[PDB]
Parts: sequence; structure tokens; C-alpha cells
Amino acid sequence: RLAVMVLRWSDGSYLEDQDMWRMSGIFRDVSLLHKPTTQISDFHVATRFNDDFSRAVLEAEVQMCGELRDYLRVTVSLWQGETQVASGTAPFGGEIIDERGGYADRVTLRLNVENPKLWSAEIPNLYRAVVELHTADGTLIEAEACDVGFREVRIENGLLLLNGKPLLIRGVNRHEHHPLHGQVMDEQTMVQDILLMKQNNFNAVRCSHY
Amino acid sequence: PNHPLWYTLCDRYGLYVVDEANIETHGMVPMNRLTDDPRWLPAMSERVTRMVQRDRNHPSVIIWSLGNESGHGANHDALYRWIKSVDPSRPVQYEGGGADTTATDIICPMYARVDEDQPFPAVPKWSIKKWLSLPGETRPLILCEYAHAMGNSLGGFAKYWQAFRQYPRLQGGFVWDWVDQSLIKYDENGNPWSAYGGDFGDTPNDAQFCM
Ligand SMILES: O=C1O[C@H](CO)[C@H](O)[C@H](O)[C@H]1O
Ligand SMILES: [Mg+2]
Ligand code: NA
Ligand code: NA
Repeated sequence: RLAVMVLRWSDGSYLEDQDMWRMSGIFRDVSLLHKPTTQISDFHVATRFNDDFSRAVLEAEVQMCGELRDYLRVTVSLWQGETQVASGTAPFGGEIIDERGGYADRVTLRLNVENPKLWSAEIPNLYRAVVELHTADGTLIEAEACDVGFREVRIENGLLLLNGKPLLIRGVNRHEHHPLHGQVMDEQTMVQDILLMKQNNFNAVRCSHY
Repeated sequence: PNHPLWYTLCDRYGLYVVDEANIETHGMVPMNRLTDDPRWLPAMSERVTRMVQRDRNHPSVIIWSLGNESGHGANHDALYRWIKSVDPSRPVQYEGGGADTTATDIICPMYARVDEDQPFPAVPKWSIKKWLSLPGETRPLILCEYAHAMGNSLGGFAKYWQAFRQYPRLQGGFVWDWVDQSLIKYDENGNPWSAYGGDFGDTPNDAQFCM
């Protein structure tokens, strides 16, 4: 039996003075997750490109918690549909960063990807990255994953560029609101909003203000 | 370069002067055919250097000009640098080749409009408000020529000034121009009348475009 005492007001309220309905309660999903003692505690995915985006390097930094051993390994494989385009395996122990050494509980995989399909609101090309925590000899401990969008966002010479091209933001601010359920969001409402936004030529949204 | 007395009078009466080298090759095709030719560098340099050596002590002169309508050639970059080198007390400007080349410290377009762009190939005349904020541009903008006062003209003059006052980097310009270039001729009765292009048998000529 869980017992949750939710307070409407707290010092946290001072930082939540957004122009909207002031409500309270457990308005988002509550779930139970089970992780192995030796687990993936965090992972970052980055994509760098060459001048003409004809080549890319996907770097995945993976962090673990628990029993650190020489047999541990991390394998990051990249998929395009059911086709594995790239894959890298390595043991833990990041590069040396300071006089005390490096992160023995971390590893960074670098995967080369030629002529990658670039992500944008125009064409949302996505790849699937699977992060496997396992023993060198083949035993999977646990796996995590995310959709990877190959795109570069940078500001150059005063212009915001996406994959090297200047963006023209056709955006709108969107609060999480429902006339019946309040600030509780559901998939159907989210999908409806996105379809309506894209149907009306919007390509961007700002999470006002949270 | 003007008659020497002009600067003395501008010094004493108070007028900011733009001293310009006697260099204009507008009729060439392209406009920079000679200014980009190193063989014409010597003749051009004398027109710039001898000007600076003559007028550099005049306080009314606040800006040096490399000339007018001669496109943009390497000779302009060289002479631009020569002046910056011998006299760092005054900015150097030049409109040829786009009004914003490497040969000018000031974006000095001619007849660039306030809000409307004129996207000419290679040498576009952007609306002055838009010119200022082009990616990477940081220089001030002063039109070397604007509000062409030919005949019944100067319509929209107020639009320029509303912009000059609102935009810090839009610091004005020079109207084109001061006085009609008409010449006096006399009829049979001996009465005087104002004449222009072609009234002297001159041809080809561009008629009233001198007024
Ligand atoms: O400045 C604003 O204007 C909007 C007015 O509806 C709303 O209050 C936004 O949250 C606030 O950022
Ligand atoms: Mg507010
Ligand atoms: Na101004
Ligand atoms: Na004229």
C-alpha cells in the first residue's frame, strides 16, 4: 500500500506562477520499473557531421551502476527499420580526464554512419539505437533504447541552422490543457493537436512553460 | 577634389565633408575593368594619394572616398589600405561593387530604398533597414546618394528620415543633388534661357538628366 500526501502549495509554487489554471494532484502517470542491480543508469546520444553532412559519427556515452567488472560490456547498435547500419562494442573505463584518472563506470561508443538520413520537421527520419549492457561472453543483463534523429543545430553568422540550412520557425505555444480532464494529457489529445498543427502549416512548438 | 577654398569655408562655417578622389569609370564594361587592372593602379593611386596629401589638415574633411562608380577592383583594396595606413584619423568609404565591399568602412549605397529591396544580380540594393542586419554585417550605413531631386521630386523623403531617427546605425545620407547643371544660352533677342543636354549640338547626350 502506497500513501501519497500531495500539498497544493509549497515553496515550489513560487517558481510556478505561469498564466494558467492553478490545479493540483497526481496529474501524470505513476509506474513501477524494475532494473538489475548492475544497470544502465544513464546514456547520452550525439550526432556530429562533416561539412556536407555526407558522413556522421554517433557517440553514445553510457553510464552504469552496481558491480563493476572486467567482463562487463556495452554494445550500441543502430537500426534503420530491421537493418542494422552500425554497431560498436566496448568494456567500461572511459578515457583519462584528470590526475585521478577517468570514469571506470563509463564508456563511450563511436559509430560511423555514411550518408545518414537526416531528421527535420519536413522529413522526420529516425534510426533506432539499442544500448545493451552485457557480459563479454554474450549474456544480456538489460537493454535500453531511443529514437535517434540525425540533425545538427547550430547558430552561425547570426542564423539558427538545421542541418546547415536557415530555419523559418512557424511555431505556436502549447500548454497541456483539456476542458474535461484539466492538465492531464492523453495520447489522443496529443496526436490530435500535432495533426492539427501540421495541417495548419506549423513546424514548431514551445513547451510553455514547463 | 574641390577648389581649395571650399574646405576652408567648410572648416569655418561648419559642414562635415566627404573628400572624394577624382576616379570614375562608369562607362567601362564591366564597371571595374580598369580598377581591377594593375596597370591602372599607378594612375589611380596618384588620384587618391595626392588628394590626401593636400587636404589632410582640414578638420571639415571627416571621411575619405576612393571615387565613384568604378565597380570594385583590387586597386580599390590597395588604395583603401594605403589611406588607413597613412591616416587613421578618418574613415574610408566607397560605394562601387555593392556598397559594402572590403574597400569601405561604411555601407554607403546609392538610391537604396527604405523598406523595398531591389535585388539586382551581384550588386543588390537592399532596403536600408534590412541591409544593416544581414548576417555578419556590423558597419554603419550612410547613403552616398539618395532622394534624387530631379524636377518635381523628393516624394517619400520623410520616409528616409523617419528611418534615420529610429535606427541608430542608419546615420543619414547625401541627397542627389544640390544644384541643377543647366547652362545659360541666349535667344535672338538676347534673352537668357536655361539649357541642358543636347542644346549645344552635343550628341550623343543625355538631355535633362544633368538637372
Ligand atoms: O507574456 C505572456 O503572455 C501570455 C498572455 O496570454 C501568457 O501570459 C504567457 O504565459 C506569458 O509569457
Ligand atoms: Mg506570466
Ligand atoms: Na540613426
Ligand atoms: Na544626373
